[PDB]
Amino acid sequence: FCGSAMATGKLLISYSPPGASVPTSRKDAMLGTHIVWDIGLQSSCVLCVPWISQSSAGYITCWYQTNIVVPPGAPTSCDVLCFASACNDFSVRLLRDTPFMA
Amino acid sequence: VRSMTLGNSTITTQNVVVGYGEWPSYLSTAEDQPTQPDVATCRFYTLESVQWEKTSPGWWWKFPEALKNMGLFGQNMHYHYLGRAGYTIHVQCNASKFHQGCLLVVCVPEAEMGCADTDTTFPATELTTEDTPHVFTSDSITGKKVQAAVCNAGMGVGVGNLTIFPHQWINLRTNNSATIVIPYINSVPMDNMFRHYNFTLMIIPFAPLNFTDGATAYVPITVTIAPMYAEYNGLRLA
Amino acid sequence: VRSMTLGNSTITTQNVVVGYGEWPSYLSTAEDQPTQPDVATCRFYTLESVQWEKTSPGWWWKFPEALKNMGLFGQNMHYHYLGRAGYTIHVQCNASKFHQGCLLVVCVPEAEMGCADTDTTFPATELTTEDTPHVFTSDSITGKKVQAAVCNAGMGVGVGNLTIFPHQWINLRTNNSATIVIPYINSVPMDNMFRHYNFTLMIIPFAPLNFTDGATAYVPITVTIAPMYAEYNGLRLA
Amino acid sequence: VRSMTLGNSTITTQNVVVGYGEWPSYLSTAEDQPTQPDVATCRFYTLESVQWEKTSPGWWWKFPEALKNMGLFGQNMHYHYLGRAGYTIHVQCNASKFHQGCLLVVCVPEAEMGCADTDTTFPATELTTEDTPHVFTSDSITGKKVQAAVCNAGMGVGVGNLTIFPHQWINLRTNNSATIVIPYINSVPMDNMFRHYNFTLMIIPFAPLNFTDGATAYVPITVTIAPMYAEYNGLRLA
Amino acid sequence: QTRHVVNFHSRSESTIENFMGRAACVFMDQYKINGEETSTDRFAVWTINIREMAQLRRKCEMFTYMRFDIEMTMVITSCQMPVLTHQIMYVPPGGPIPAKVDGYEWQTSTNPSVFWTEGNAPPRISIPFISVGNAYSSFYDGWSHFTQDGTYGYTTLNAMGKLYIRHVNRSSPHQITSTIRVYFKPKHIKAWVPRPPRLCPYINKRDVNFVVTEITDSRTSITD
Repeated sequence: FCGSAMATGKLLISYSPPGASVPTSRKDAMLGTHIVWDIGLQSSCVLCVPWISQSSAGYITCWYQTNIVVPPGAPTSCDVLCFASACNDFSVRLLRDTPFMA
Repeated sequence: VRSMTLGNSTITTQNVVVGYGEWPSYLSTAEDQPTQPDVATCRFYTLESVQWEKTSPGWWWKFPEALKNMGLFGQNMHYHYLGRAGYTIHVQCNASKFHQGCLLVVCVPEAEMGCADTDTTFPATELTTEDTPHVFTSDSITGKKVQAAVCNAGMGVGVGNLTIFPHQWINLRTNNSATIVIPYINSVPMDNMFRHYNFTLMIIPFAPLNFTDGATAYVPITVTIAPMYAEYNGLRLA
Repeated sequence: VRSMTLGNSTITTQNVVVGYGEWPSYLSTAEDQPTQPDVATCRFYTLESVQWEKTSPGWWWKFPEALKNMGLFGQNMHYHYLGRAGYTIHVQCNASKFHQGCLLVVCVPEAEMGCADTDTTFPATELTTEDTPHVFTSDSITGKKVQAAVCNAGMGVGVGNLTIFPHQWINLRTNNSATIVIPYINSVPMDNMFRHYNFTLMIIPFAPLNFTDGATAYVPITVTIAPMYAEYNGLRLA
Repeated sequence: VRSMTLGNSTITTQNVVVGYGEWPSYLSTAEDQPTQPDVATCRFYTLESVQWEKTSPGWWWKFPEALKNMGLFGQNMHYHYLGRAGYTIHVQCNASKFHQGCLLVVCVPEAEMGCADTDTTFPATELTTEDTPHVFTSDSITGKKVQAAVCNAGMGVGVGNLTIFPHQWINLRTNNSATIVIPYINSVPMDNMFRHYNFTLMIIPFAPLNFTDGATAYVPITVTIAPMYAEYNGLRLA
Repeated sequence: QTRHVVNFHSRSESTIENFMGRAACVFMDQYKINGEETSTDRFAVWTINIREMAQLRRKCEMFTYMRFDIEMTMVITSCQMPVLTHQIMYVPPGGPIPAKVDGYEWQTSTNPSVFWTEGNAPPRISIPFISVGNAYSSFYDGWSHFTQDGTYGYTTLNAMGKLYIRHVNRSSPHQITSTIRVYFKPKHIKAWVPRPPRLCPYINKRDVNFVVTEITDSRTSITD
């Protein structure tokens, strides 16, 4: 969370399994897998998404649990950066040519 | 900062008021045998966040049936007609440093509320709207509904001395979070979860919210309930 | 007479053919973690009884998805997209003492069946009608459906030497019950339960039913499946 | 708060990202003998502070020759034609508590940058202006100079996955200071300090600066470099 | 296709030697046998560098520094006689080059060359780590000539040599047009200092110049 040091709110980060459908509402995301990430306490919440392979995948949605509460001095609109890597160890087998290069 | 987790629900927290000095527990017969779900049920059910403005008089939720549409706990209410639970209730406020105010977070077992115009009753959809809270009012009201004026919260008592119950103050000067554990107060070991409202979580702002013309015009209050030690009747033969 | 019980389902039974000499077992990684339901799932799912007349050519069921509407096992198929199970299959016949006949109760893993008029395919609702069985036919048939003529059961093989699979004869002279345990034969440890039919329970009358003009004109065949050691993928984070 | 001092230069600091897990060290021959200055050279060379507004796209410095006019280190570059060093780089931001933003402080060894209009080169004064930084641009540019558009920082790579190098995030919510130690990455033990730019300290604002109408319209970023374990060739006979 | 349980645990195919050490065709060229006694179309050149084709070039730019033996095997054809014999002369970085098919450089004892006659197995010639430094540099943020002169980005440390190829047959009755395919392969490869992958397409084979490309493919909204 790259907002102010005075901005405070909650975000609800839901994960859908690879077969399941996306939550259409915040309540339906709360009934599945989620983490109510309090911004005012910690500013960096870490996941670890399993069952990621190919040879119809999951979803990382994010919801307003609460709005961003801000004092009169700090700005109202903030940003959230995301990151991604291999969680513990990663398995990979069959080398090929990349599609990007032409 | 402690990141509690239960099942597939993790919240982020920042002292617990154990209601009546007791921690919820199981009931411990072959004539009547309880079923202990344990699986799921115990996860955190975060309700919808409630915006607290300068003119908000209060709110109340009536449990156990406030969770009647909340997942497996709200689905085991329809298959078993007897049950009991513990309901750890976290109440955050995540206001700023320039906001001021104070809340009474109290649980009030057996809150029998009174109708607005006496000599009649209310249509039973005025006590509870499952997930969403019924607000109080600042003055007296009429009509076939609950007399929801503060200073006489629901029961005809003074609202100031509502502190006799399991309570917690949320003074935005000092703290923001409250947590209450309510070990199933009832006169029968198991009761139906749709007829009987075991307790009434009501959040009442004593000192009103105040701020200046730059802050956000509200403070969202977040309510989270974890049904602990929920056990039900048996469905199998003996 | 042994009265087996599993969960909340008790049947009454009267030797087990363990398929390929192996008893089903669990798969035993943090990159992929299975969930073992154990609770429910293992109970007995009795299908609808099937009347066996003098002119019945046979039946087949395609599992795992024959149980797609059977309780929690048929509901965990919709929430998890990977799974495996064992399927203890009891087949009673409860005929009389004056009825005669013989059945082949065989399981046939990976029964890829052929269309009735080749050069085309069938509309996918011809292989399975969940609970109810597709019957075979006594002669050849046409149309966009399964070539269900016996002597070429589904796969273009001889129906007599279908005994290579886990089988059991039900000779009404001697016995009436069959039981087969099929320890999840597949080339991948877990697979989707709606795309892939792991095996095909087909019951084929070799010697036809016969009786005189006083007996009941049929013999009801009762099929009971207990999904053993069912495990699924994980839905929680790591 | 730790008040580090080196020679006659003291700074005031508030965790170190040791680049590639190695601390700079000396090279340990009579055919070629290095000279270790130790005296001076190791002191802190604070560059000019850089104002970070809401519309700043980024900056870059090219070392070792960014210090080409900095004291004895910038004077030993003219007398010795071979050298190596370590360059502890402190990056403070000293913003307020109501400012918000985020920086990527990355070092990028061997940042070969691309010309703005390809089919030609740039006049060599576009990569570096000794002490002062070349800014990036928000969009594409033309002319005989460096293609300094962010999202393609200098090298034609994605600017988001520039985190593979020795980096440090400066999130004004949490921290303000960064420190990186870069242990002389090169394919030859000693190289000329005017031809070859060993690494490129580039500071890139991912989340832009934001504030309200009362704060200061900028945040000064302070860069401080301490050349560690600098050693040169020998000038004496053998 | 369908999403299967891809269950295994292996990273032996992700090591550097199992990622870079793969033979790829890097040089097709024609060269005649007769006519035009002073011509440049009777032999091949191919200055050896990793920046030949963009598919391999992209893999060498994962890493800043790398050192490796190279083991190339030519595949020589012919069109249109006797049995033909070829010559694949590798000159080192310090080595004289021919100007014509009949130059005296072809007879230099310090330029190793294979004499492959047609019909046999393909000729294989292996070259060790030649460079003066301690590794080949994929990128060189520096100037060849001191005091910021011309030729940006080109160091002389990552020079690998050249590969002059000709027929040894002096003449022929008719025209024979031979085609050679050089199969480059890194061997015993080490690599230092990882580096983010190339995003933009390549422009030229001696520079890093590029057109500003978008980061990823765009989608409609942030939530779809």
